[PDB]
Amino acid sequence: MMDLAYVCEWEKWSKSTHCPSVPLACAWSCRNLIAFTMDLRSDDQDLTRMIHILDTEHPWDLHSIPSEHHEAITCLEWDQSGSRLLSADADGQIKCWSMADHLANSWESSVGSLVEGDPIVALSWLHNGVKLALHVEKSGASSFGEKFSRVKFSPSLTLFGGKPMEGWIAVTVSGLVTVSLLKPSGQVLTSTESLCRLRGRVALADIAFTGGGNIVVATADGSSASPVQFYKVCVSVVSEKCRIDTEILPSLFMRCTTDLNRKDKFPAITHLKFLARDMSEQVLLCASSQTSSIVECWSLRKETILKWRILSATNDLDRVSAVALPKLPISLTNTDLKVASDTQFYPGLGLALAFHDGSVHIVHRLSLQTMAVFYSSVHLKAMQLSWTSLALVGIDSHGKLSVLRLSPSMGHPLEVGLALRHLLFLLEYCMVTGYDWWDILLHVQPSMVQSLVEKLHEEYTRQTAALQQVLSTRILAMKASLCKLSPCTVTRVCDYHTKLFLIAISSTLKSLLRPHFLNTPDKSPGDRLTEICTKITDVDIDKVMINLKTEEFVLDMNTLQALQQLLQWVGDFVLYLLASLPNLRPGHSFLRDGTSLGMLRELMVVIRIWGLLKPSCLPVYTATSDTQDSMSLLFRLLTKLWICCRDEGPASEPDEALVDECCLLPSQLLIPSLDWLPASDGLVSRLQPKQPLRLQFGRAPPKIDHLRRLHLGACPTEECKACTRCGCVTMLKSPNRTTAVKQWEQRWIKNCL
Amino acid sequence: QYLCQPLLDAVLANIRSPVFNHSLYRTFVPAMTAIHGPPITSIPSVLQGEVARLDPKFLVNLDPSHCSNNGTVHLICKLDDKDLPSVPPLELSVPADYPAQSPLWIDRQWQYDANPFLQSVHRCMTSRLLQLPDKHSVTALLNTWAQSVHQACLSAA
Ligand SMILES: [Zn+2]
Repeated sequence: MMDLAYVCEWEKWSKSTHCPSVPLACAWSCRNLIAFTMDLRSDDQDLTRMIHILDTEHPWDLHSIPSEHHEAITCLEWDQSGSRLLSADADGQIKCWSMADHLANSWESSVGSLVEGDPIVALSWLHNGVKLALHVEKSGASSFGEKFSRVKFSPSLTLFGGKPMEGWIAVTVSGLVTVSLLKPSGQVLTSTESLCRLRGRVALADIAFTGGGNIVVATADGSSASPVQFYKVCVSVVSEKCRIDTEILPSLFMRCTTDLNRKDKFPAITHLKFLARDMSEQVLLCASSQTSSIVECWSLRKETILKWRILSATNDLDRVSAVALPKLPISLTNTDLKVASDTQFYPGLGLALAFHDGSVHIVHRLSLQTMAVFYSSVHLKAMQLSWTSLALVGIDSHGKLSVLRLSPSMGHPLEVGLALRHLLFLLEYCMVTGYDWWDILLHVQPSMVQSLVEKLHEEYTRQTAALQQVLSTRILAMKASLCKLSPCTVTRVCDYHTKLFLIAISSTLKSLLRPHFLNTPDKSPGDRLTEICTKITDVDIDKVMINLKTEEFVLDMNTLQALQQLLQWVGDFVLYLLASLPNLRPGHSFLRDGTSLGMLRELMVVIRIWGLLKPSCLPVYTATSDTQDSMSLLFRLLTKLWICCRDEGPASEPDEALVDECCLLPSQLLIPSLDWLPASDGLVSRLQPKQPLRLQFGRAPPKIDHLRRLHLGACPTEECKACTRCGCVTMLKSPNRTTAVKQWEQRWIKNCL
Repeated sequence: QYLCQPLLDAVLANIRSPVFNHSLYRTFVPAMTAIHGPPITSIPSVLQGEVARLDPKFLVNLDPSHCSNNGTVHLICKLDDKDLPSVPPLELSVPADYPAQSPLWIDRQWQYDANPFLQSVHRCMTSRLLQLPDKHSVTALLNTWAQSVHQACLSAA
């Protein structure tokens, strides 16, 4: 069901006067980040020369980068990993924008290239040389390697082994090409060269890569009566700069002009595209007259030795204003077309087209046939698709932004099983890679959330003992995000995400202590301590402490003070969990899980050892029992609760004695507080099918530091940072840096879980 | 002061610290929570008003010429008094931020000349405007105009 997700517009942006039209650009990154520019001409020129950065999770707040460009910006490109942006305009001024302090709301540039007076018509990054192939036939192969297969292209400009070199290449309005390379340091090497001795107008240009480390550049004059030239380019760094070797390739001529019936129509070429970057064997052309347009595809297949032929041509089209290409790497083999046709699986067989009406068309790739038509009830000037191709962003000839939901079925009814298989196959692609899944969450129904979660749970298992080790955080986060959509399972999300924290605080402590004398060789301290704790089921804590070699657990008595907040949080969580017995609660999942209880159980023996080493770092219990060991009381109940679930498939219910003894607990131990981290602010849980949402700018229709357990005032003083997905808030500049746990702070400088 | 010096010393020796709020909260939230429980759940308006509140002897309005919709406005005046004759319009210019300042009168010497009555009015006008104090308003000047015309008419007959 092709639908409209939400339309975003900005107040006061419209009502421009004396404004000639200017072309626009758009760019979608690996993460759900949109970079674009819009025609404003509102009381200042620079509003038309700003870079707008948008995050799809929070459309209402937009970031503006005041680029110091002198002419209209031509093109915008993202890197292979969405950490840098390439922007270029007329009169040179190619800029490389870098993220500031790992904040998406601050950008700064220090690298650039410049050629004086020549507008840039083509610009691209260099290739890294890694791609994958997806087979829909093997969607049930039960093997990650079997599903997504390596294709093994070759990288360009390999230096000192198999590590590629980064840089960019640009083609100007004339027959001029510039190449820039980046050293591992801040050094940059730039060079320029002429394509060929034939110097003429190059109105349109395109750049593609080929296997072996070669670049194919296509130039079009735009008169529809002249050939489109093709050139081959090789870049080599001879010890001081990048030299360019260029040679000529066979050209072609436009169709729909030898028909000898009506050739005066379509007198100008307006679009020249490559069907897919790194796929240089297919070229799409789009010509248009003042009223109608034609779109054609050509290929360089082997039957001169190399010739360009015709593949498809549409009947009749209106004026073409925007074209968008898919990004999903379909295998395109013969055996896959039949299984992608019988099953409604069309994520990479569509090309998106826009016209001067409110009509948007999805046309088949190999043969230009229309399959999906959308009417808006104005025209679209710039637009883009997604990696999974579940949605497309569009900019109209106004201040509006649109996001449209594309479904794989495209209106054809399907059963539940096929939809579940499609969704899990698409999710595993984002599992293998580092890409997000917001557009995937745009289409998941609330009814089939539980089936998806459970089936993904068994998909996580039965891997070859290595994929599970590096996908635990992702497998937790994906299902935590999934479970918040269905109101039946909306209450279990806090059981997942908080659980994640319990690993982190436990992972940094077992590696924080380094023994000054080794004991029990061929065993890490964490493993030996865990097996000792799971080998002894003694009721109280004093007997267990004896045989752990207390003389070794010694620290520098400086990081111990910085750990006080974490230990206090652990103790408060233990107290809350023990007091939650007499109760569907945010802490219900930990009662029936044995590993979490066990880990929390050995988490406290070490802090008992540290507290007997230093009493100031102990968590401050507010118990009304001066002569009774509160933490030993907690340990006794924790051990009693642990033995009831450590059995392999216990299926047992706690006895009434435990219930009443935990009932008596709050009469002795106060429960201070607790904070729920998954603050519901995303738009995924708010949108509804066939219910478009119209949101405006800056509308957006007990504050704690969640990373380090520090309380702020009624109104916080210093500015902070907010996570996009989880929504956690943490202080920007930490107060204690000379005396802090550097093993804990360094784990969150780049991203949050 | 008395009985509370230790608190002042502690606060002054603790202030402008990055963890002051955390310290205060951690040291003073639990007792307060336990004892009491949960916490609480163009043309400026002044000119328009002064024109609205003038005697119906005057029907001042915007000048057809000159600029408008700015801080400085121009007004043309007409006098309709049964007991007084007709006189030159006596236009005025109002600068921006009319309160806490005074307007100025654009003199037109040739208009008031060639008649003993009109130049007598003019010299009485100069005398009265020299007698007016600072920070005056436009209604005072209009009343001065009316009274000067009346005095000149009385002196003539
Ligand atoms: Zn986060």
